Amino acid sequence: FVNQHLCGSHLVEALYLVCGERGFFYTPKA
Amino acid sequence: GIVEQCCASVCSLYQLENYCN
Repeated sequence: FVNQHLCGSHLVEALYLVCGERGFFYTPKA
Repeated sequence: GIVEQCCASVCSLYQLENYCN
């Protein structure tokens, strides 16, 4: 599910699912 | 950055995992 274009809420959802209890950082400007 | 690499272009697990804590 990760190997595609992932934008906006779809990118954050992929980060959520992949990173699990680590959590993640979403920095779209930088 | 993540938008250029994963939204404007095709994402990958390698690149997404770099944003995990």
